[PDB]
Amino acid sequence: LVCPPLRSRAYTPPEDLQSRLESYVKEVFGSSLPSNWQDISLEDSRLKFNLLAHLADDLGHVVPNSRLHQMCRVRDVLDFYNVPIQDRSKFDELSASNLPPNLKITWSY
Amino acid sequence: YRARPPPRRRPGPRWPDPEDLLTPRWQLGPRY
Amino acid sequence: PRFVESVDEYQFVERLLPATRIPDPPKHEHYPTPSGWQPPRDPPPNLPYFVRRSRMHNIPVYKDITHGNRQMTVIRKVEGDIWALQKDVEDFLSPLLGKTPVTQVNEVTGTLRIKGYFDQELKAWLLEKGF
Amino acid sequence: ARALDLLRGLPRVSLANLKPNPGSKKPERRPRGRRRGRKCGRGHKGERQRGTRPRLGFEGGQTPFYIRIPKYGFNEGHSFRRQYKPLSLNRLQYLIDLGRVDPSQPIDLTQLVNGRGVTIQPLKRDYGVQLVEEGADTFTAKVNIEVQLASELAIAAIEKNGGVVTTAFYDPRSLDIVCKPVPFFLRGQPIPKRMLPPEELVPYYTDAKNRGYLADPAKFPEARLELARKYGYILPDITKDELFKMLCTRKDPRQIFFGLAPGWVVNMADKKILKPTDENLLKYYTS
Amino acid sequence: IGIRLTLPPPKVVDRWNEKRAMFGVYDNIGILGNFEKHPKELIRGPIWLRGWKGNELQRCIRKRKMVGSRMFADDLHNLNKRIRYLYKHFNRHGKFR
Amino acid sequence: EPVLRKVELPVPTHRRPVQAWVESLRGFEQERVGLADLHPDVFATAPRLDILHQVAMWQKNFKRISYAKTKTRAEVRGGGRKPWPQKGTGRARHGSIRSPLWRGGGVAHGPRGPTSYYYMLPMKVRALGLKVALTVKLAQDDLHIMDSLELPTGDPQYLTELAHYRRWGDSVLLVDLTHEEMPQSIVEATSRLKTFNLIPAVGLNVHSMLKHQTLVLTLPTVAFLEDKLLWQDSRYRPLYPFSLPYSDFP
Ligand SMILES: [Mg+2]
Ligand SMILES: [Mg+2]
Ligand SMILES: [Mg+2]
Ligand SMILES: [Mg+2]
Ligand SMILES: [Mg+2]
Ligand SMILES: [Mg+2]
Ligand SMILES: [Mg+2]
Ligand SMILES: [Mg+2]
Repeated sequence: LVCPPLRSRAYTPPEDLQSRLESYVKEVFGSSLPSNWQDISLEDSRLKFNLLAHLADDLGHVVPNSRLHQMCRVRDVLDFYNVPIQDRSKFDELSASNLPPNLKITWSY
Repeated sequence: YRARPPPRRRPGPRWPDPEDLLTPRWQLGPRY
Repeated sequence: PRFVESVDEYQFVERLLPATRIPDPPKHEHYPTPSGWQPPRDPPPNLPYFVRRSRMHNIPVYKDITHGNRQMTVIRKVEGDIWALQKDVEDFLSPLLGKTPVTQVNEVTGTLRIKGYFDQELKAWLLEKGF
Repeated sequence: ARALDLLRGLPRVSLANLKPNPGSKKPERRPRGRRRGRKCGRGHKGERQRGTRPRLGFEGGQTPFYIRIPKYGFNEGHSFRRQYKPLSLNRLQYLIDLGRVDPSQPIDLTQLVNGRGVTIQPLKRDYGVQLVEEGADTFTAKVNIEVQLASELAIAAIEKNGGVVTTAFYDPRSLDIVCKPVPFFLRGQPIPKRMLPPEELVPYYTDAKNRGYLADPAKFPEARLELARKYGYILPDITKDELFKMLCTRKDPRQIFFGLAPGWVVNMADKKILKPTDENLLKYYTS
Repeated sequence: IGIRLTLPPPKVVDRWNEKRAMFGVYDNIGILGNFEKHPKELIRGPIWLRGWKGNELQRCIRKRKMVGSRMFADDLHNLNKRIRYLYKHFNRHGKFR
Repeated sequence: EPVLRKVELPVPTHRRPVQAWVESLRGFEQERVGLADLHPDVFATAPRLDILHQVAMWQKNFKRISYAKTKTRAEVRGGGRKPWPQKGTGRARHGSIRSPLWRGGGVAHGPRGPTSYYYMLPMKVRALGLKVALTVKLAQDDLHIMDSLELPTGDPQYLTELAHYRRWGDSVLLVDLTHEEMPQSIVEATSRLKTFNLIPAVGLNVHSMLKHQTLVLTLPTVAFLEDKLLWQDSRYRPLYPFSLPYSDFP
């Protein structure tokens, strides 16, 4: 019917993301009964789904099919998001780099 | 593309024409 | 000709027919079972690796002869860190031969290749560890 | 794992990224060039390259080795010699521990070959399977094993634990249906009646010591007593246990299965079992 | 001269058509099709080879025994001379004897 | 609401299953609706590119049957007589015409009729080839899973934009269990186009999914081939072809 503009694969983690996701972890789990919440596990699929589903549509970054099975505990999800990811062509990033004047690279497309 | 239909064996027995010579005789026999 | 039918005899036909899956063996009250059989311990031991059993729930240690003189023994399905396993068997078989083994490993297939038959030694070694 | 976390970063696999295990497919070496091309590994001059060498085992007119040796009766009538596959009671103890064949029911060559204990090649003229004395220790089967051949130690070990041993001869086409009946059940013909043993194995299958199915039951207590007297072990009268009836379940001659009998046609699709119900047909199948 | 002065026309390679897109399909009908059929009866070809391998002799003897009665006289005559020349060739000519 | 699948087969104690997202085609923006844990031994096998080499090119080869042929000096017409006397003339000794030397003569070592490169691999190797095929897809995030292949619009335009909006790839496969239950909407789309091909679960093979840049399954299909390949893993010894009946296996 209508195709909205595509979402850019590039994504950078905003500040205080730990506070944002932690506020939602307490929303899913009444309240977080045990301390040391970083070691909390996600054996159930409903808990893992509602957790990862809110993270994606709220931030704008989806966990691939190859990594969610590795995201066993919550701290792994914290390490997967605090690291950034980028999306630009090699020509774009090389031109963005501080190349010297003598060097030049073209793009014949 | 829609794939061609899956090859399946003939449902029910296979009774050849007895008055048809290219059909071998062991089908006409009682053992078949 | 005539023919009369019966169906009560059908139970003998299914006792006669074979199966298509290996049944999980009975839980014997006494272990080790006769014929030197011993199922794997449960839960497994937390390690960098693990060795699974075969279709018949046996140990995947096998022998092989090649060139008429290559008198070796192999293991098939090492899972995880093979370097930890091959180091253990190297230290285990070292004092028997007086020298460190010079065996070969293939972490792609997860296999080992050890000179000399030590299957009876490796079987008892893997059983007492609980693989 | 350490294997999968590499592939997610590594590029996608396709036909261009495809390669076999190095060392499997060695490269073909054709005789074209300087190295092979000159003579292609056939020699300088002679029958070696001309292709007119003699047959295999030729000594250049001298008598070959295979004619100077005299003939002797090594393998004559090998297509009719007596053959049977071994079976060790060690394996029987092993297979029941695995649970593929149940000791609660009578063990049989059908239950055995349905368990894939040992292969059998009836067209390779093996009329059954024998028991093997190797495995006398660590044996508590208590099974009613059906066999063709049997050793003295195997019978003593089985009877000591309370089991039952019995010989039962099968013909070639009567055995291949026994070891594998279901394809004949895809044919629809009636299962054939067994025959008596041949004109030389009848003294064996009629003797009581070897547990012959033609021998009397009255003589088996005597043979059991002598084995207990021989190998020094108590003789457990198996009449006490609740499953004594199961242990004595045996098939008469001219019958394959304890349930089925000759003439009984069986069907699986729209499962039905049929009789002839003719006096001429019925009275022969009993014969 | 063997080479050609002018180039040939650029042959268009259609990597997405009915055959190449549906290539390799229905090869595992036995593995995950409850073994109702074998992949050997799938292939379209002569009747003297449907799921079977053979050398020059093996394919020829299978041909004359199966369809030789339907073959032509000239083709059948050349077939007998072929196997007769190849029978003696493999048996008498070559290395390894 | 979410759609969860829990594996019905048993799993090893020392290998946990692997979760995977689930999608659909009712809406456009709809993504990540439902999960499905998967058996590790079939979805986490080693890479084994040598296995893919054999089984993929195997189905390239065994279906091939040649038709090339060259007439030998006996088959080419003529060449029965001797053209000239052995020592009568200066010309080189030649027994007849149509030899490999003469023009138009028969070939000495050439193609011989329709050959057959047919050879069957072990069922366990071919099965394991299927086990490892969709495994590497899971590592590379190439495959996808969804509930059913229904869409209201049903045209190639919506299907194409849906693909490279989720960034699947150029070439895709569609899988279903049987040949009858495919909706008429999705099948009419795939028939018009060529890239986003469609096949049933019975016709699933490694070469198509390796040729196509991505893969798609349905939850009934995921349980189907899982039951088959795990049954191949815990398989019993084959005494006879599986076409004949069994006790538990149909
Ligand atoms: Mg070997
Ligand atoms: Mg010489
Ligand atoms: Mg010369
Ligand atoms: Mg000569
Ligand atoms: Mg001629
Ligand atoms: Mg002439
Ligand atoms: Mg001549
Ligand atoms: Mg020509």
